[PDB]
Amino acid sequence: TESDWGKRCVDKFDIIGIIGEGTYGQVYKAKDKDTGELVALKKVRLDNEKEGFPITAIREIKILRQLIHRSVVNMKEIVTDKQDALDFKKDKGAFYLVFEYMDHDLMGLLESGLVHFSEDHIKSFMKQLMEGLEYCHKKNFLHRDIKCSNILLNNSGQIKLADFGLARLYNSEESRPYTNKVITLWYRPPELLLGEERYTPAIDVWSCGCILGELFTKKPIFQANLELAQLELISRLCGSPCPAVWPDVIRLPYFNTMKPKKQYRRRLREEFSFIPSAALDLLDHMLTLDPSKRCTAEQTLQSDFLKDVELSKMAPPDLPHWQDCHE
Amino acid sequence: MSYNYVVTAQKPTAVNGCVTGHFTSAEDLNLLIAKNTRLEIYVVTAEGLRPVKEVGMYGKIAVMELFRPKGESKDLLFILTAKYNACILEYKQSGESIDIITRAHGNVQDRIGRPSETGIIGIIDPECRMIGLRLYDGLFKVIPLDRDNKELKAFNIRLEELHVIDVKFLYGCQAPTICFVYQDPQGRHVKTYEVSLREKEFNKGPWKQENVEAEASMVIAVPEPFGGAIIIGQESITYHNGDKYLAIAPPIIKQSTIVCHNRVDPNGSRYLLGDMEGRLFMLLLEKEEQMDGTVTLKDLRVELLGETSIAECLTYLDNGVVFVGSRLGDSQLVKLNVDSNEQGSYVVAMETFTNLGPIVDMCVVDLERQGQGQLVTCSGAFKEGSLRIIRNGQKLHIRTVPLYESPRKICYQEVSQCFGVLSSRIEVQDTSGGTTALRPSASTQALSSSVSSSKLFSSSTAPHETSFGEEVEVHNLLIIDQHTFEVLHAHQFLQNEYALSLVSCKLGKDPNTYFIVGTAMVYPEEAEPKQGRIVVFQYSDGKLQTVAEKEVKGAVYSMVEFNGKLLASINSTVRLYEWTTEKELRTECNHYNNIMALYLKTKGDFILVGDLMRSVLLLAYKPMEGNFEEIARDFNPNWMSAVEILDDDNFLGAENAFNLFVCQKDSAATTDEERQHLQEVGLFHLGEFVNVFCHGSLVMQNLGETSTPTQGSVLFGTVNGMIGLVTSLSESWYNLLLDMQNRLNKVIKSVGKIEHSFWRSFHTERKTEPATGFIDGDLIESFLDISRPKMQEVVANLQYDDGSGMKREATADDLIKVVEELTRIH
Amino acid sequence: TKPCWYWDKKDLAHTPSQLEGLDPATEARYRREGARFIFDVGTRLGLHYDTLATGIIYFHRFYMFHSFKQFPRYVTGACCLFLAGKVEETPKKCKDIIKTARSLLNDVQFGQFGDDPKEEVMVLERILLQTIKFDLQVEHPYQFLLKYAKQLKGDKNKIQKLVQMAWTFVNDSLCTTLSLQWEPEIIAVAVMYLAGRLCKFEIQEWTSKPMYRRWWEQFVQDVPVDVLEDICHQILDLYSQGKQQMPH
Ligand SMILES: CC1=CN[C@@H](NC(=O)[C@H]2CSCN2C(=O)c2ccc(C)o2)S1
Repeated sequence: TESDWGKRCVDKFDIIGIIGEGTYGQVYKAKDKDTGELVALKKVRLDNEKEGFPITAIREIKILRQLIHRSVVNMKEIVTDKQDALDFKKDKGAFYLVFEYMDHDLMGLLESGLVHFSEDHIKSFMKQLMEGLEYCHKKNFLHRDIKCSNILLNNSGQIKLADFGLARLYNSEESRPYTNKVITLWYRPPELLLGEERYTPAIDVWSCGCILGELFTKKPIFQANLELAQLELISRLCGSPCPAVWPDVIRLPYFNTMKPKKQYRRRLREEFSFIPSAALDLLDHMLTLDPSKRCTAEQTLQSDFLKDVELSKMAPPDLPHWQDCHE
Repeated sequence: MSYNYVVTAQKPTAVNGCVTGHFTSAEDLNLLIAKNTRLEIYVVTAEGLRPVKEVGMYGKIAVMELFRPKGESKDLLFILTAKYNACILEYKQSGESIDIITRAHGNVQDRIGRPSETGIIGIIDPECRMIGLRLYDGLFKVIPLDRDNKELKAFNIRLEELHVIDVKFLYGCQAPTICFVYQDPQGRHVKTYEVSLREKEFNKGPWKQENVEAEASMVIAVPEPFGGAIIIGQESITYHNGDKYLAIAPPIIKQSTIVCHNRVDPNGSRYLLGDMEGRLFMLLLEKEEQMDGTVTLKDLRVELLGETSIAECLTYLDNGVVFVGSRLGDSQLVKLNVDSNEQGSYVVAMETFTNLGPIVDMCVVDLERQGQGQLVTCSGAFKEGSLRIIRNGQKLHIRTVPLYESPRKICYQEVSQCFGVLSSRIEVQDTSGGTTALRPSASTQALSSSVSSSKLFSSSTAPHETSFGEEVEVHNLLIIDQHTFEVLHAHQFLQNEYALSLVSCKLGKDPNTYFIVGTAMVYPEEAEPKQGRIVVFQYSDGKLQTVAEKEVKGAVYSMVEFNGKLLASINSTVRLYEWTTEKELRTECNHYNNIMALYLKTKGDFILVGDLMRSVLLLAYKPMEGNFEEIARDFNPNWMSAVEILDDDNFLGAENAFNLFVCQKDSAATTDEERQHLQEVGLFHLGEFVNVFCHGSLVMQNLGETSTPTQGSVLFGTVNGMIGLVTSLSESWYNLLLDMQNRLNKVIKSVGKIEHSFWRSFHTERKTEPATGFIDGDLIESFLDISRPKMQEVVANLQYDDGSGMKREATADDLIKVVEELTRIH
Repeated sequence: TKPCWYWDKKDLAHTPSQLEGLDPATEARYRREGARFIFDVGTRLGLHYDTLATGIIYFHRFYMFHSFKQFPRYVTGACCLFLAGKVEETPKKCKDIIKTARSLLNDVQFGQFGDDPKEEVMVLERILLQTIKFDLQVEHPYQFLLKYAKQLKGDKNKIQKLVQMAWTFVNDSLCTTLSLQWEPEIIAVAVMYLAGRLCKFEIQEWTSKPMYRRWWEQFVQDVPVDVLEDICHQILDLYSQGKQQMPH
């Protein structure tokens, strides 16, 4: 049957190329021979067998087994390499997770500095983003890192959230260490920087707020390589963490250890004065330092910006598939 | 892990901007011409221009204006770079010695802001009280010109109008105010706001707003006697001064967009306008004087003066001579005569300044058998299009072949002693239903000519209604003799067919040498072409013959000869064709992991594919199997302009952000993932868009001259005309020359006090990274021009590795020896 | 898109174990020992109760697809717990589970792990995942016993006695095939139903519908008393067979 995963072989999926690289495998673009649909294969190698099937892979398997929302990427099935039936003790074959293929990642499109996102485009984008995140948070599944590379969007306009586990970026040979982590920092919430705390839904919402601003500038709002220099950039914009705004900032371990250079006043509305009022009010609420004070996902969906956005009106984004010759 | 070396062989040749002011000599009017990273200062003479000085700047010159504050004897110079480096400069001439002074400097980049659509704009108050900058949507930055602002500190004023088109400081207003054309959903309007330095905000301007043409493009600041502002659009020119309103809509300017304006008269009665088709117009201001003696602008009149090169900027030398600076053509000094000549033109060309224009494509070919190498480049656009031949026999000899149409590509076919050149000309829908060319050009002046009769796409059954006055591109193939550069033949391609790729080669067991062209059916409705033709031509006995045609489902962006087979890229697919004994193309194998496969290069069985958004892919043709296989892909998202293979392991790529980068293999590292990863070992902001990468050099080597530490030769061309060269180094020589750069930067004084390390840092709008794996050869070659005291200061405490002696030191004379040898590679 | 994890009592007469000559009593015994082995092992390691149950559910389901004669039960149990730890985010290193398993098993029992215990377990995780069809999500009666108890209002002490007594029955159900027979929502009602009878409580009084004598129908729709009576009977047969008696 279709519900019985783990028995079909990868021999049913023609491989087109390696779209991404992962810590425990590679990500290949492929076509199912029978269906004709384009899929994405995520390789999980348990051949080291140090501590078994990766827990990160298990997280993506558990969460996305039961999540089918339009705004989240869906796992179709899990296939295996050719396996000898004599014994599975002998077999060390890898397992591949089938996903719906996505055309572009938000990071790629903005890296051009050529694509233009109008207000309506951002509305369509953010509403899908938040609708998916609500569905996940309601199911008590939280995406601990929401990045720009994690946001996958096809040419039509649909937005999907991906990389709950088994991220699709790999660092090899000599390069900046943990480059993927450097990107993750740009969207990390202040609470996590200040302390380990517990994983809260707010950690998702802050990252999505960072994205919101990035869509109005085409540049990440906060870019830094060290946790202290990131906290300072946040403070220059959102204001330094203090009890006056954060009644529980003291409880965090590094509130006194990590300190912004000065105590800054909040300038978010001034440095973003070029953003529409309906949106700016959303940014201000999504970038509140305190997790409890930070707005929830449902509340974002009931914002002026996103409440009255028409889901039917997809309004595709304008992506340049011509004039790449230029001039 | 890889080490390369980049030098300029020809500096930028394209006029980005031009302003005239009393800079060098407070007495004498000085013309300042700007090219990318390069500033040239001249002095007006009754015969032409006398060059005073040429300086190099770290940064793309974005703003250039000459202003004199109260208390200064001579006009000062303000410049802002594309990376937001600002500075104020002053000429100092201690007799023979010339020195450009950095009076103030700073970086005005904002941590948060949206880059504006119409680009950076810089204007200065007539009272020279402040500098106005429009860097981001919805923000207006102000640098107050106070004596104490040596760091150029600035503040932002919130601007309600987000989408601004152009803004100029008005003349004669009591309080400094800005007149800006802006675009909101209701059209475009002209609005003015007063700027307060004390309050640091906007106050209400004289006229709140007025509804202007939808394509209002330029704002003219009319001088104090007239007052107000002039707005230039596509069909209409208007004058706004409060209650006063003038509208002039001659039917001559509707034919071509006007892109440049200049103040012929200090009083402002005369203004200069230039359109895309090169025509030069004079804006005439008619003055009616009120009875109390005040002056009202009675009418606006536009007169056709003649034809110039497509003018990016225009400036007046006050001798009846206008300097026409062009980025698409050769710049010129023209003379405006009061009396027209026998053809009706008031314009006569004086001098012609060579512009290598946009180098769309170039090929290296030893035409004169010298066993040296000559470079023929596709240069220019529209009527300024041309073919340029360059040789290194100190100056580079450039011969210009006028085409009068845009040249897309070039490839040399020795068997036919001729070049193949793709070109496109502009025709306009005429009353006959067909089209008419605005001027004769190469594809119409051919000795023999042919028009494609292919019926592959005849049954379109698709709607493409023609409106009179619309432009279309007619793409042609041009056969051109290598000695006389005479246009021997022209093949007009099908209607709406664009020629994108060209190759000359034999295929399979076929002894005939063919011209092969890849095309695309371009319809305005399509986001990405979905039809295309691969056409095989044979030039024989003064005639081009169609040997075969292969239909494809997309655009054939790039082709290349691949071991007797034809490798082509159709949209996302990369395909390998075989040439059958029946003289037809047959598909062998395909590869589809691409978004858009714009560029293709090969070496042996290896192929470098340059995807539009996913950088470069190393592919290989596995012969045993007859399939393509992916060796390694760079997973960085850098956009691609052109690509080149350096060696079996190193690959060069040019970003659309003007950043060169090099990717190497992991040399069969144990992990399969590492093998499939292309590490970006080299990063380097070049500052120029590279359309074409080519191998070879123009240096004459009688016979295996060698004697150069540098290994390899890669020549590239840019939009602003630069012809650079990339080559590889050994580890030892890289470290030596890198260590020398760090020493040179401490010693050499930069214009505007711009850090060299910052200037060459890899800069995308999002991520900025230190440059690695590249030696700024232009910095190294400057060691020969610094004074002896600085030479010895550089070589002090020198250290050597892997040398003749593993640890050694070199003197000021020892380094001079190396640099002079490094100057001989170009 | 998700598989059916529930069989009929009558179907248990046709597990691979039964068909290889194993009698019903023996499989039932093997099930108890495996479940308690998982329960005891994880308890020594300090694991959340959900992680214990999840491992036990993997265990019970596993032997609906395989025979006890060809897969030693304690190895399977250890593997189930090992995977359960990673699923429920309470991970443990395989070597630590082996360490604990050795402390609690005698020399004969630990023989099932063979010469390399860790290897025999890690190798089985490949099969376990394919057997459970990669449906790693398992709800348990615990969350429903609390979600439903929260809606009860009345004597704090009588309701708390009901909960703990029911909770004890949930733990006791993990040793029997009920987990493969009836969904967890029904089990949490069944245990409430059982504790109510033993404590002489009339639960309806604590509901928002105090005169709705079938109080559970507002928690779980379409459940006949027939089911609750069977679920309860099986839970209490364990106590009768064992020397242990009802908690009360
Ligand atoms: C899970 C997933 C489902 N779809 C996915 N989408 C992708 O992998 C997209 C967006 S990130 C790059 N990418 C590509 O298609 C790609 C890589 C390389 C080349 C040529 O294209 S990952």
